Amino acid sequence: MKYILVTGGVISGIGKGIIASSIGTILKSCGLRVTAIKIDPYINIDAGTFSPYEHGEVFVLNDGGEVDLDLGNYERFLDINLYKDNNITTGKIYQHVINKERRGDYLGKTVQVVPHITDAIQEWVMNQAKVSVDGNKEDPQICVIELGGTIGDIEGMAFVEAFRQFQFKAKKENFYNIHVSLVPQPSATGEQKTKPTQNSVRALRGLGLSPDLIVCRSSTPIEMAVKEKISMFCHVNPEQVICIHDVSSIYRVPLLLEEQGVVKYFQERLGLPLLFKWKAMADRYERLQKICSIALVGKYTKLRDCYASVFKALEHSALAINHKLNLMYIDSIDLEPVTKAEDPVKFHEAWQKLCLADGILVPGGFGIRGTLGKLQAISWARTKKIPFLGICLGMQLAVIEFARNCLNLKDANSTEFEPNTPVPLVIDMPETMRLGLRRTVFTTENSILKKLYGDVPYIEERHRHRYEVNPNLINQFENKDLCFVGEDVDGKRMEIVELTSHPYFIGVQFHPEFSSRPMKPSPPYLGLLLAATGNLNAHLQQ
Amino acid sequence: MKYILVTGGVISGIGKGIIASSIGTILKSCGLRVTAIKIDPYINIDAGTFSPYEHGEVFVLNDGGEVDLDLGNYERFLDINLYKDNNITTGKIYQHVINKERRGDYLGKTVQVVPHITDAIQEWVMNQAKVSVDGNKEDPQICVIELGGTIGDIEGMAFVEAFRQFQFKAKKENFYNIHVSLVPQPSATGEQKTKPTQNSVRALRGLGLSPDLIVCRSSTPIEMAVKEKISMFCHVNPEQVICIHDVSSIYRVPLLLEEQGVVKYFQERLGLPLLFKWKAMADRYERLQKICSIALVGKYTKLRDCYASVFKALEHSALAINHKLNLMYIDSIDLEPVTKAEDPVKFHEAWQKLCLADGILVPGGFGIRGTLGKLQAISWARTKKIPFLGICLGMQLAVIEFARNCLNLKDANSTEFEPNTPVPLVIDMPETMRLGLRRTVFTTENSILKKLYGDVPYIEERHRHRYEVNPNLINQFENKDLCFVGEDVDGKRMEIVELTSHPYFIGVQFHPEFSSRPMKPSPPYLGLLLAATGNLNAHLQQ
Amino acid sequence: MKYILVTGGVISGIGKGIIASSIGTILKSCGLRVTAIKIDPYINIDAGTFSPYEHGEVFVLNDGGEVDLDLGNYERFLDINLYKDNNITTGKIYQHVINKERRGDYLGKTVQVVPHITDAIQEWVMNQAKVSVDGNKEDPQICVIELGGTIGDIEGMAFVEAFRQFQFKAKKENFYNIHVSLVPQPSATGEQKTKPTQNSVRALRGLGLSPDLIVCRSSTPIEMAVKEKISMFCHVNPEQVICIHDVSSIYRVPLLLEEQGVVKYFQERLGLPLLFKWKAMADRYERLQKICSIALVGKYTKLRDCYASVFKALEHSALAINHKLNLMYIDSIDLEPVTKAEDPVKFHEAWQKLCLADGILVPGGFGIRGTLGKLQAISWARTKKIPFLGICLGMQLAVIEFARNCLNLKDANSTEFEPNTPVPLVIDMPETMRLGLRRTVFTTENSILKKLYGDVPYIEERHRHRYEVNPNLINQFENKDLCFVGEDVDGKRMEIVELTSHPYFIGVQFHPEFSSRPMKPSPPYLGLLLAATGNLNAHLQQ
Ligand SMILES: CCOc1cncc(-c2ccc(C(=O)NC3(c4csc(NS(=O)(=O)C5CC5)n4)CC3)nc2)n1
Ligand SMILES: CCOc1cncc(-c2ccc(C(=O)NC3(c4csc(NS(=O)(=O)C5CC5)n4)CC3)nc2)n1
Ligand SMILES: CCOc1cncc(-c2ccc(C(=O)NC3(c4csc(NS(=O)(=O)C5CC5)n4)CC3)nc2)n1
Ligand SMILES: O=c1ccn([C@@H]2O[C@H](COP(=O)(O)OP(=O)(O)OP(=O)(O)O)[C@@H](O)[C@H]2O)c(=O)[nH]1
Ligand SMILES: O=c1ccn([C@@H]2O[C@H](COP(=O)(O)OP(=O)(O)OP(=O)(O)O)[C@@H](O)[C@H]2O)c(=O)[nH]1
Ligand SMILES: O=c1ccn([C@@H]2O[C@H](COP(=O)(O)OP(=O)(O)OP(=O)(O)O)[C@@H](O)[C@H]2O)c(=O)[nH]1
Ligand SMILES: NC(=O)CC[C@H](N)C(=O)O
Ligand SMILES: NC(=O)CC[C@H](N)C(=O)O
Ligand SMILES: NC(=O)CC[C@H](N)C(=O)O
Ligand SMILES: [Mg+2]
Ligand SMILES: [Mg+2]
Ligand SMILES: [Mg+2]
Repeated sequence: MKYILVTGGVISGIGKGIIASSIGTILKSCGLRVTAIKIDPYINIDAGTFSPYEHGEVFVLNDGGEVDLDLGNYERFLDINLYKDNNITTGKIYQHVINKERRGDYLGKTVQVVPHITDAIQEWVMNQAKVSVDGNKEDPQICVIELGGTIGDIEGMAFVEAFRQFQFKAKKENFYNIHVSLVPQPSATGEQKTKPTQNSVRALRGLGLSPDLIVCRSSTPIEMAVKEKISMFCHVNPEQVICIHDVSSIYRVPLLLEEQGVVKYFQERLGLPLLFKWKAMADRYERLQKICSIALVGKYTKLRDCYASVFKALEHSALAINHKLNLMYIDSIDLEPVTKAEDPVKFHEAWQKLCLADGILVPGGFGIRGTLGKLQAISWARTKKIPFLGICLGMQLAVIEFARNCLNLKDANSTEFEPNTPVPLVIDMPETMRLGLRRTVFTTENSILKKLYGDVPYIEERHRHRYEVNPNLINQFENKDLCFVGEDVDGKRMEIVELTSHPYFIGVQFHPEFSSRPMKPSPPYLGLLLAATGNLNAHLQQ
Repeated sequence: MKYILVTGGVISGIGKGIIASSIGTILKSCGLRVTAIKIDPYINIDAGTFSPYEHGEVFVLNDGGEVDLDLGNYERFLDINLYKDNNITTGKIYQHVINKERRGDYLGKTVQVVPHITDAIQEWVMNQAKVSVDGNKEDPQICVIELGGTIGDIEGMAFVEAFRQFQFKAKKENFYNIHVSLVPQPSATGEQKTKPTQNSVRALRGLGLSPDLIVCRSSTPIEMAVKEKISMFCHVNPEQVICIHDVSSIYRVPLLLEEQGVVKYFQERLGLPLLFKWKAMADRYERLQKICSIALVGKYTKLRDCYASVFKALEHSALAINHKLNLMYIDSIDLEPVTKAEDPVKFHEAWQKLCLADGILVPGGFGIRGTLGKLQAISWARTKKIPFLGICLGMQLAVIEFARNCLNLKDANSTEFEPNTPVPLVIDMPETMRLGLRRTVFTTENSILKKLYGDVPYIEERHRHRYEVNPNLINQFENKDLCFVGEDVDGKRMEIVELTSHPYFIGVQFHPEFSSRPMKPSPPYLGLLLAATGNLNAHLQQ
Repeated sequence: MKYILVTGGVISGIGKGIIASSIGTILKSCGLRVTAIKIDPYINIDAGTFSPYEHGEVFVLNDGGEVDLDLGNYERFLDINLYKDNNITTGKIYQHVINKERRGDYLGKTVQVVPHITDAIQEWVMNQAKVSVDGNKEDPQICVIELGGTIGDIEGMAFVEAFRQFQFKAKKENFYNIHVSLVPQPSATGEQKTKPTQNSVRALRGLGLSPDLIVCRSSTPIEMAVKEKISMFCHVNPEQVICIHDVSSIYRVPLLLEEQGVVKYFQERLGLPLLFKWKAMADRYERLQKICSIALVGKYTKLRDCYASVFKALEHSALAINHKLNLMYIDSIDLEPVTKAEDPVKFHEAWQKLCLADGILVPGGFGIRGTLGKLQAISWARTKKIPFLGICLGMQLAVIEFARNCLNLKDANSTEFEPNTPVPLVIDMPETMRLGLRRTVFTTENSILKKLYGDVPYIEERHRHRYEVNPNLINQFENKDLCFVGEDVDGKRMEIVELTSHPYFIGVQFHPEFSSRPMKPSPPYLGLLLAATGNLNAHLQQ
């Protein structure tokens, strides 16, 4: 087996997960079966513990693993599906070792970081790297291990020590360390500052890992004198220092790695006998003259990364219909009349963006904060016939709203926002949380999503929800415009709903965005982009 | 006595010397006598060893100390004149300790970093901090010590260890540590990254210095959540975290420190019973509608810091005449006909900037590289009557050119560029280098500079030159337009020259820029700005 | 070329220089030309700056290099003669780099530890390792580099960083790191503590050097469980962990390294196609039934290392005559009547040891402290006919005393102790210090030392003295018992003196001990041991 460790210097946020994902897509293009492991050095067992504002979107796996958005980047760049244990954390490792200790598996010896935690990491990495994430029932050739955090993070040091040891088991033909670092430039008239990279590589070398590649992230291109200054002081050959400057689309980041000779490096070092899909997407993306203006009416909108998979699913869809996405990230609280009193300019800016909406997206979330502003946008979409996609909470809200405004059940709500709702239309219905892959069966042949999904009898999509439509109160909707077109395989759960009288007003109980890929846009997001540009009728006739 | 140590985190280039200088100007405005010490952890004994491209302009002191540009920042923000030993270096400290060892001053004991190097640093700091740089024959109250480099620089660690000890001699009412750090933001839609500051303060605390203040440098203002994230993880109170964002003029950086409560901090902690000069310069600077376009025809143009004092002297002058400076930094190599062949677009851009020149500045330098381009600009200035200031080399070239073009001595040059010049007009004339403060006597009452300097019989200016006008060959100029208006007190050295037939064409052998202050622009730079805007005649009548 | 770096862990004093010297003698026995370099990370330029109490005896080289006693260990274990620059120090390296900087040799670039100091170290090591110390005019095969101090010493870190780099120039077939560490055991009923060795190797690995061998120094043998505990936690194979316990003679330390497979390691790794001299000395040493009791009347007796070469020269001599040395180190201050008042028990113990003296040794030193006690012992030796060897100061005192007691010149002394001595018999006579190898010519054919030295016309011996016999005042001795048998080649300096009436009472102005080797005892020390056992007359007839 082969291992590429991707370590972070100075700051984590410089697209190290895009480097790791692009490294994987280069190896994929070279014909290798590639798997990926994320290490998050936090003590948290899973990302299901987090607010979206902490690390971005909580990405959901088929097995119901709630993981970091970098696992989503692996699944978007590589045609893989990951499992829970492809996310390593310090919490998972320490609990495993504690559980072993409490069983006496360590034979009455003093359990300590080296060896036992560092053994557990190597054990985990070896065993999980053999797992078929590629869908093909064959062990992969190469594992791209992203070591999250920075090489200054004290929690990460056990993993760096584990990899120092691992580098001597999996030899230098097997184990590669790529170090991703920031080269800041405070002003364009001063030197590009290599000192953070020098200091960061000195730290990494102090932990006993040698950079095979140093990836210098910068805004502008790195000057050749600055490249040589990195080479000398990091003690690495000029071929091993690569410049990843900012580029016009994500699709060029694999190409820039290719241009910088990373493909050559790995082809030489691994002995591998190109990225035309990436070049095709890239060159097409710059030439898109048309725009589709989508309103994302989100509550987590304060950091755009909170809806990363959602945005990427829209951009897959936008690219597939040859339009640029104008994603009007609206903070949903701004649409509420509370903000008309408190900040009237933000209110009228938000409502102006909602007027400019060719389509409206209401993504999922938990709680009532900003959730009346979601209802304001769904009401606007419903009445003014604007193309609508409601995800999870956005389905629940649409069902509640149709009950209020079209069935006159003004007392309808969720047993989330008001536990003692008079007609509890949305209710808590655990399985625990309905979490990971579930089969939704189509129960209406004339549904829009069925046809977008290829006229299939069922779909299997990723869920992350506790609340459901109350199955008695479906009787209110029975012969009215809002039709529950999709149900669970157990029947007693309504998983897709459509307005029969509207060109595109979809509620889905699942999260389609997690299943979206660059050349396979998730059909509910595709339908939104299609409807917003009038192409839906043409597409469905085609 | 009081001591403020200013330490650098992440990267040095974030204006830490402007923080140190602004800290001093705050204390100056509070009525304190302030001195300054620069520590440069390099093994170089002086900045006279450097190319300008290495650290910026080699600033020259009255005693002939060739020092870092930060000593120039101290002299510009504080009305002080510094001495050689206000620049500490590792070279100076280690040589001192070696010299002591070789005399047996360490009594046959094993000389080592702690104590002996760290004692030498504390010895030096205590003794030099008592020196009257303020011109007043009274020991200053406070010493601002800028620790150059970064807190990751291994050479700096002896000084941090020395200051750890010093903090226990000079107690916490005396000794303050300000830590200047970078908070980068890779994109405006991602978090402002405090992790470099966290890691940097953890390193500083590991070296046994506690931040009294953490100065967060950033482009944009720091968000309050980011400020609290710094406060928690750096283990410092919110009042001690200050945001220094980018601002519209240098004159606002003291004011922003004042606004962030740094003046309050030091007034409270030092027990001091405001920055109106700074506010006056700042608010006036933004309101300047007029522009003066100056061509800086400088061989070291590749980094603007190579002419920092020169640019600052022009900006002092520009502000004093209520004009904005359009400083057209021209690489003189681009004006040479070599570049007409090799890069014709750069040539015609450079010559277009030279056409747009309201005044022409030829700053000093060493070597023949770019000298023909300086001569091209001096020729242009001489013939087309464009206001000219030649500094040192620019005087030597003007004298050589007038000999070539006006006296027909086409064989004239320096014994620098051609040692065996047929008529050696500019010759090596050591005292070594004519270095630091020397008295130039005016020997022509009708000279422009005499009147700009206040109609004085002599001036004392800072020199840095080995070459002189050959005193025999002055006979060629004797009765012609180019008059040697200023000479040394020894007579045998020509130190200022003027074209009598030109509105402003000045050669000075000294560097006037080192003596320039914000409310006292150096008169040769003032005369250039005045001549370039026609105001010179009005000023000299006034 | 090949390089063995010998690095110190926990504490320096565990015989790391004996490991380095024994490593060299193993390679010597394998037929290699071996040179040695000592690095002392102190800022001191030479050991001539030190008191003997600081680091032990200041060993003197042929060129007049005053160096550490470890250079003496190299010269005793290897048949080499070293030069000044085989002692590297931080002082020497930093001064060299400063001198280069001041000449502009670093081309105006910022001089700093990495690269420039670490380059200077590698430069020095490469160039000095090519030097023929072996007397044969051929470059040696292997350089044993002892890195002095500990791997915790901050001054040493530049050398460890230099060797990290050097390990990548001189590859792993060329460059070996041996780490010498202490494994303490607080009581025999508790575990042998490997944690200092674990922590020390973790530090060394953090500096980027991997132990090829870990030498565990201990009192008792290392237990196999403790050896495995070192192996696991230091991350090294059991063959690379060696136990060097305490052994009955120095001659067994090469043999114990051989037994532990260090000879096998280097024979395998270097590809070399045994230590019988060492075994012969060792096995003979344990079987010596006879004892020779020598009084060493030395002012520096407080640390025995202050007379290391002297003690080793006596032990070479003792072994050569098949006697054990009872070296009665007497602090000469105890023989003085001052101590009869202040500490009468020490006085009578010292005088009892002087009564038990089969021979008396008065080693060299500087200053009047303990000189009266040396004179007391010389008086005792002179009158009671006890075999005497006076080295340098011991010659000067013997000449002064014979003048006082036998010529009645009671006013005689040195212009060291009393500058204004009435008859200045011992005077300052610089060449500075008469330092290193000088030719002493024999000028009396019937002298004892001439015959001990093989009946040679002259000898060349190592000197370290400023004072001489005043050549006029030789007229007092002219026809009396004290004959100046040896003079310098310049004649005007008396370098050996003998009492013609005494069986062995020798003053030598040089230090014979520095020239002494295990199978070539220095003849003045041999003559002392021979005279003290009556064998001198037999030897001189033989
Ligand atoms: C080392 C990184 O350095 C640099 C340097 N320069 C630029 C970027 C860069 C980073 C992120 C983005 C981005 O997020 N763009 C979007 C998108 C569409 S599809 C997708 N990702 S994806 O589906 O996982 C799979 C197909 C790729 N992202 C539109 C939203 N665009 C540019 N990154
Ligand atoms: C912690 C620093 O943070 C920030 C934040 N925002 C902005 C700046 C900033 C830094 C440098 C400059 C600058 O160099 N400006 C010029 C000038 C004129 S006078 C002088 N300096 S001076 O004479 O020493 C004495 C009077 C002050 N400089 C025009 C050339 N302008 C802005 N610095
Ligand atoms: C890694 C070291 O571990 C251990 C373990 N166990 C024991 C010792 C040990 C260390 C020093 C001594 C010592 O100094 N002994 C003496 C002597 C005679 S000759 C000479 N040295 S020598 O001439 O340089 C060359 C011929 C060798 N020394 C009598 C004075 N004896 C034993 N060292
Ligand atoms: O204020 C000062 C004083 C001294 N120095 C010293 O100058 C040398 C270079 O320090 P720099 O920070 O310029 O580092 P560099 O050129 O190696 O890396 P980048 O600029 O690309 O980030 C180091 O030895 C440092 O301590 C400064 O950087 N700044
Ligand atoms: O890729 C990953 C995985 C895990 N983590 C982990 O998340 C935690 C926060 O890591 P951050 O880099 O977000 O740090 P911070 O929020 O304290 O500081 P700034 O963003 O302002 O720079 C740390 O425990 C780290 O190891 C990541 O940062 N990124
Ligand atoms: O007082 C205590 C508590 C705990 N421990 C813990 O026990 C473990 C072993 O700590 P030891 O000091 O016994 O180390 P070791 O056995 O690896 O090495 P030596 O004894 O040969 O020197 C470590 O994890 C330490 O923190 C103690 O050593 N002592
Ligand atoms: N994923 C979501 O949008 C969650 C919706 C809702 N709070 C539930 O748990 O059903
Ligand atoms: N300061 C300068 O411009 C130097 C000018 C010239 N090279 C000299 O040495 O005189
Ligand atoms: N080496 C010695 O014993 C020194 C003796 C005496 N102090 C001198 O300087 O000559
Ligand atoms: Mg730099
Ligand atoms: Mg963060
Ligand atoms: Mg133990």
